[PDB]
Amino acid sequence: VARGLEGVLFTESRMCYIDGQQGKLYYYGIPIQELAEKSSFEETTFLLLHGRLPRRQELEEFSAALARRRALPAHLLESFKRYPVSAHPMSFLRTAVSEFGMLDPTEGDISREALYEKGLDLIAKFATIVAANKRLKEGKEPIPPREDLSHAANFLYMANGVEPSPEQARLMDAALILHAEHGFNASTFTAIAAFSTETDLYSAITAAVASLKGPRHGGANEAVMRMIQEIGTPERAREWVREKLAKKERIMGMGHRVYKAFDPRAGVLEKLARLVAEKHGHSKEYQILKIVEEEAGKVLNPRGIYPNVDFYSGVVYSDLGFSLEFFTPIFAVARISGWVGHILEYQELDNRLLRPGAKYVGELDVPYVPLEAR
Amino acid sequence: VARGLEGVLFTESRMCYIDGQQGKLYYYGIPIQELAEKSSFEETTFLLLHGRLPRRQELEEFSAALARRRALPAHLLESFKRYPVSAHPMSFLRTAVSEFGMLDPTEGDISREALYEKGLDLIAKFATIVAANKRLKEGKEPIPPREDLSHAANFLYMANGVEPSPEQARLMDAALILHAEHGFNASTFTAIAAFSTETDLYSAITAAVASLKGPRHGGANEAVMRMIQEIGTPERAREWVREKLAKKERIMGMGHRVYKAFDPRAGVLEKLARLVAEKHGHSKEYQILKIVEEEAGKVLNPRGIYPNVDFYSGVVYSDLGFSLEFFTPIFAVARISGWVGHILEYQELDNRLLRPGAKYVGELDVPYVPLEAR
Repeated sequence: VARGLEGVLFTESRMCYIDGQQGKLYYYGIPIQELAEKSSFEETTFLLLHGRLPRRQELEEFSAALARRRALPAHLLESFKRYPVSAHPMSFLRTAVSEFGMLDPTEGDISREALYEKGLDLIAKFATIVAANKRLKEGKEPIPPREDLSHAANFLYMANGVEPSPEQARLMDAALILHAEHGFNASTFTAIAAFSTETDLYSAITAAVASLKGPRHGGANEAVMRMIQEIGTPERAREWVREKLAKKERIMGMGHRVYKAFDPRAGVLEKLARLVAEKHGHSKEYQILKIVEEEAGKVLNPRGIYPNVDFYSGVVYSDLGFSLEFFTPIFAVARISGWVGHILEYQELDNRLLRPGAKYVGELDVPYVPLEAR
Repeated sequence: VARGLEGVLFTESRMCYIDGQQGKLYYYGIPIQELAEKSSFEETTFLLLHGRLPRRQELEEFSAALARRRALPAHLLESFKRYPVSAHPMSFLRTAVSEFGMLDPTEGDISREALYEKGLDLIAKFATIVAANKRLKEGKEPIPPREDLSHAANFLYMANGVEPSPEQARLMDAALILHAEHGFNASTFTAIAAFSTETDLYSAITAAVASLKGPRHGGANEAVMRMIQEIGTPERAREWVREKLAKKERIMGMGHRVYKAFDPRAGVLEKLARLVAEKHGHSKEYQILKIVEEEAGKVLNPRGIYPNVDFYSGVVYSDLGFSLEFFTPIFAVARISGWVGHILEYQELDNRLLRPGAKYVGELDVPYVPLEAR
């Protein structure tokens, strides 16, 4: 019995190479650090769906294609008015994707080309859905997308009601690129497991959202923000760290389960976060984070325990206007590209129905006892 | 690489024993034939959730508990008014479960007891959701549940607007018992894969519905009904069969991928279907089916190729008032009990995050080529 399917390889892939021991992460062979620094969510999405970087003309048309698809149908925006505002944002997203599928006249078409086109629609619309949820949570109206803005800049615009600075847009753009893909994690696997019966794309993506909503996957930066809230103020941060280390207690965001050395995604984000802080000001959360980074680093750096991407992303989203409950939704806004890419790849290279089993340890030949005899 | 996870055992279970070669199917050790003939959907559901048959008092209270939970909240019934009536019934169900979760004040509670209680709520409500969809497809209003009727009888009542005869109720009751559980098939596995991140029950069940919607799982009787429609009339059935056999072409519903001999679920259903036909009349579909059964049987029976449960269930549902597009939804109305039982069991016996992987066959050290150089 292969508990948790640990060590089990069930298919082949060309999408994501992960070497946790050496700190390497590639998207179709290209290092994530290069993409986060030089690419855009649109270009990286093209890479994840096509397997190669786009030529200039291809990128322009691709970005425009996504931009035109950002707006949600009026039918869905109307439904959002009654979606419980008190509900978990991931449940809002889960329902939105499912209901949206009902509006597709050819919802069940799963030809490669149909999956690709419906996929572009979902990639463009995810940011709009999440931003709408945020606006409604604030008692405000969702904001129509601005096609002149990039996917990342428009996401911030629709979420906050104001166009972000170039620095803020670049920070969010990098964050999305950094979380767009990560191999066969739980949500990507669930998407494939669902798609293996040849169900429609909305069904597979709804299953992915359902998986991602779980605390065991896609919620790492929540623990870091909870730590920051526990610290409360910058003035107590340094002392808090000392006490934690003295008690041999773990510091959230330090070290990683997969990346034994450096998390290849952390560096670019830390730098861009600094640039935003220097232009827009250092938030209370940012100040606390930097003190923890420095004080904890004095002891952890020599031990090879470095801050990972989750150590920075939560503060980044907070600084960009988002609350903790929207962290996983933002993760989904990025990961939808990886999910679509994985569905296209699985269909192309494997496409088999998944048929795992379980070792039977139950009983046999148990009698159907008459009701009165029990 | 274990393609399709074929032959891979990832956990242990006591719920369902399947011996396809010998035609055996047990629910917690009890033969399915016994349950289909002597049990009720309520009692079999108790068995699937508790691991044992209920005592008289337990069964009475359990059945009453489910009955009280059949009614859907007004908020959801209101939302149903705008759900696209043209949409796939499984997409309607997928969305209903997801939206319903948003109404649960403690949606994310996954303690064993919470999963059980929320599970009872979904088991009771699934029939109501599907019946509502059917009514709306007919331009009619959903019908409030009648707590005095059994789960199966009430399902027919809410779907057709009239209380079924004892024969019809017993037929549907048996059909539900027969499809309530079947080990680690695709939808049950997807439910577990999603739940492995400790996401909420609605998320896991929505993922299960997404999986079940696919044509590769839970749609076997559709092919049989399509065959019947192709035949058109009873007068052409016998000749149609001869031509098919002469061309060495397969007869839908004959033989089974798993059950090499008898499908242990077929016998009880065939008998109850006959009793309904004898009291309410033989439909065109039933007449065609019986002619196919007899004519094809002359050649297939000696070869050990017998009609399976899917050969009868489609006609059964049609005779009970349902269209082909509602066959899988009915399957879900029954399977929800197995899904909930599986989530409870997985949590109790394993509860591990699933972490399968893929063999990397992609490229490494691919350069991030400047835009103009592509």
